[PDB]
Amino acid sequence: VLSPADKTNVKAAWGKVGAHAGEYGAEALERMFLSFPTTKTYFPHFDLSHGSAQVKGHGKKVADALTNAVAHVDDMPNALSALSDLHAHKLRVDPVNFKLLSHCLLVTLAAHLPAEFTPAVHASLDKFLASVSTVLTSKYR
Amino acid sequence: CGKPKNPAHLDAKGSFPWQAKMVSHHNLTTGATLINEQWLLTTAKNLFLNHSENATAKDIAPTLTLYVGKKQLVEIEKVVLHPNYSQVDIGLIKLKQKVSVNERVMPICLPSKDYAEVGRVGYVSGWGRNANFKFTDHLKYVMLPVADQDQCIRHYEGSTVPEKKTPKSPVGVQPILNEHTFCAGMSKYQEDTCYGDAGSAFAVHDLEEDTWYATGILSFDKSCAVAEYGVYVKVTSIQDWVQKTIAEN
Amino acid sequence: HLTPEEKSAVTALWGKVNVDEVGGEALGRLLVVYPWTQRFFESFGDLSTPDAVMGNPKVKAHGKKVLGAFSDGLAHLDNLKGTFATLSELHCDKLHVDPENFRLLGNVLVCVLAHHFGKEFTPPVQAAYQKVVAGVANALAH
Amino acid sequence: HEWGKHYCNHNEDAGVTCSDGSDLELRLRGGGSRCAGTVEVEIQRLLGKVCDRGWGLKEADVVCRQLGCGSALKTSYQVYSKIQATNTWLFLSSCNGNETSLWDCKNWQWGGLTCD
Amino acid sequence: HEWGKHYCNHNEDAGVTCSDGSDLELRLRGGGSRCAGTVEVEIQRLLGKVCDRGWGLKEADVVCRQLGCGSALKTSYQVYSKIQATNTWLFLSSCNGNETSLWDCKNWQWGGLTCD
Ligand code: HEM
Ligand code: HEM
Ligand SMILES: *[C@@H]1O[C@H](CO)[C@@H](O)[C@H](O)[C@H]1NC(C)=O
Repeated sequence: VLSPADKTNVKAAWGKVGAHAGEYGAEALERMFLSFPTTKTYFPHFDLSHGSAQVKGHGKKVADALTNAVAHVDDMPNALSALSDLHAHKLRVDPVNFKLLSHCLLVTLAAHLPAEFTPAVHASLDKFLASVSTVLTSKYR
Repeated sequence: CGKPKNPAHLDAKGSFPWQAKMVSHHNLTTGATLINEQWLLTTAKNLFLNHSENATAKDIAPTLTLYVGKKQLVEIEKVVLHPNYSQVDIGLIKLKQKVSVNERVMPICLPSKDYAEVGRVGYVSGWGRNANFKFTDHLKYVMLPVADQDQCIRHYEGSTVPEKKTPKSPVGVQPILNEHTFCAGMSKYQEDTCYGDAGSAFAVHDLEEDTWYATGILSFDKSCAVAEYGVYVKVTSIQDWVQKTIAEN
Repeated sequence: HLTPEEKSAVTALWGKVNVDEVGGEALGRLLVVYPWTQRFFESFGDLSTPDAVMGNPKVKAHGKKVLGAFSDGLAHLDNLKGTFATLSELHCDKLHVDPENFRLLGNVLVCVLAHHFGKEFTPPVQAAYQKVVAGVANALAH
Repeated sequence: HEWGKHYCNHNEDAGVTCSDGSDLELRLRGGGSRCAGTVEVEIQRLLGKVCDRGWGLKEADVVCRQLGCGSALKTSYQVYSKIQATNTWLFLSSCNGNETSLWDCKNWQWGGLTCD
Repeated sequence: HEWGKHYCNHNEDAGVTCSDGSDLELRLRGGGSRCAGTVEVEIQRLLGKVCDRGWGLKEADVVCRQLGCGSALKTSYQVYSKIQATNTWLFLSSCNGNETSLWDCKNWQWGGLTCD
């Protein structure tokens, strides 16, 4: 569970990330695609070339979703209701991908903000991303 | 009864025989417990997979593949749900042929006395998801302490009085909580059940009789360490229907 | 498998790493983020708090050893399967570390490599690094 | 799945097109001969076109095998004549490359989705 | 710490080699002259080779310093070839360079591992 100190760490880290969140999300999407090709099956109608604006916008959307989740860390299931229903029944995204994406997102932060990515902040971000993934994948059926 | 070969996340190496693996026709893994030579226990939610709940159990039975021991296949003959499944997710499954009890296939027999006392330490083993949300290749087993019922009700529903309940499950989905359930907290190292371990027995090791007793069947595995409590159905509250169903078949 | 460009990139980048710090940092990150892994390292004494594991010399020594194994694997990219066979038997027989924990080590190791390299960790070389960590994880599995 | 409990919007409604098989005919128009042009489709006296999405020489090979010509060579043509506009579209999945008609390709959609 | 409850293996067991110091020989073979070639070790009638695990110029200066040659410049040869082969190896971790004999460098190991 997210302990109150854990919440403070997550809040501070996502405040420090700043407006670069959209770029980081796009980079995370591209990195997940490149590392594990199998995750591209869920984007058949997507221009996945280098510098594509489509994946840029998708990463911006994911980053905005995560920022909204952080703002509502105490009531996360309600914040991600629509996205949970979209990823659970409509798209039927497998749970594994989520963890993959999380790791990718994490590494992106480590690549751009080494100073603030202390081990405690690492634990906090991992717990928060695990909670988000579990909420989005909960109703998988 | 209750003699495993070896009493003892950590990879099992000869300790949990009663466990059984199930896969639906659309490739989702779930757990089950051996109760006798020919009968099992499972959660009802593991039976309504990839089809509407309006279907009959006859339609469910042939669409589920079942493994026991070391990847030993078995065939399902019948599936019988509890008449009040909407509030208790017990579901029993009958094997095509009675299994030859051996070190890798051996049941877990049921409590003559309740063991869901706060602080009691029990064992839970399952084929569920892991830290990367991939189904475990090798059987996993964890140790959980029983947790207070009132705290669990507050965690998932807020207030004990029915008129004042409102949903507050941290993982979105809400479990079935009533007099037929009990809850358990995380381990010492923050280990908790996740998707696919439903149906696995909450085993308690009684030293006086040196016997393992199945104290509950996990009915909420969506905690995945995000929620703080996992939810189980009490076997003692289900003993009578189990005995009647076994005798009738 | 690794294409010649990926091989060149991965070898060149690994040529710039330091043995005595990055492996220890990766191990400490695994201990702090996934508590259930402390059971195996109970021999190293106090692992209760992040600063304790970061400040433990034994953690750094074992990080050095695992990084040496990783460098050996890099030097035997073609024959990873036989390179780590002894270690596979060791972890499978005496310790009962599940196959997933190896991949957990690989991901935390990649994380700390990103931490140290900064901008230099371009996604194309990260793909190769993911492939090599996957290879070593599979080789150690059973 | 559960009745009524799904999230599809009204732009994703299904449909069906049944035929005897003697009323389906596709031509090439806009080029210099029978065997060069844009792929026009006639299904039950309604005009249409085939979507570029997924269009490759392996599918063009079956298209020009059915018409009686040789192997496909290019995904273009010389503009000998202009071609009229149409609204419907035909979306084609992967074709195995050896069947003797485009109609034999698995899971080909007539209508519905737009080729944006 | 304790007996038996460790995760070592038989390929990394211990051992010892002791001498009075009158039969430690180091030389170079397979080259233009005595001051060039591959490093050949001799101890107690067994002759073997060394393994590149940090064979930098700074560490390599010691070998030249022992034999009376000058400093170390490179790691190769030009003139002669076809030296004998032996399946025994010596390992050295690190040396600060001002010790006059290779036998004085810290933790020099004779045999027990193969550096593949
Ligand atoms: C932290 C985890 C994730 C978050 C916060 C997230 C969030 C979102 C958001 C905000 C959208 C846009 C919904 C809309 O515009 O209506 C979306 C759509 C989508 N997501 Fe995710 N997602 C996550 C994980 C994943 C993963 C792991 C995959 C696949 C491997 C995935 C695949 C998709 C797809 C295919 C769409 C539809 C895009 C489209 O139709 O244009 N998502 N997600
Ligand atoms: C994935 C890559 C891994 C590599 C390359 C690796 C390598 C090694 C090596 C070379 C040793 C020998 C140390 C010695 O002989 O003193 C060792 C020992 C050990 N490893 Fe691993 N290992 C890996 C994964 C893991 C993981 C994931 C864990 C636990 C989560 C683990 C737990 C241990 C333990 C407990 C020891 C014995 C330490 C002691 O008792 O002194 N290993 N490993
Ligand atoms: C199901 O619940 C009803 C509620 O009235 C009760 O009468 C009945 O005995 C229950 N059945 C079982 C099998 O517990």
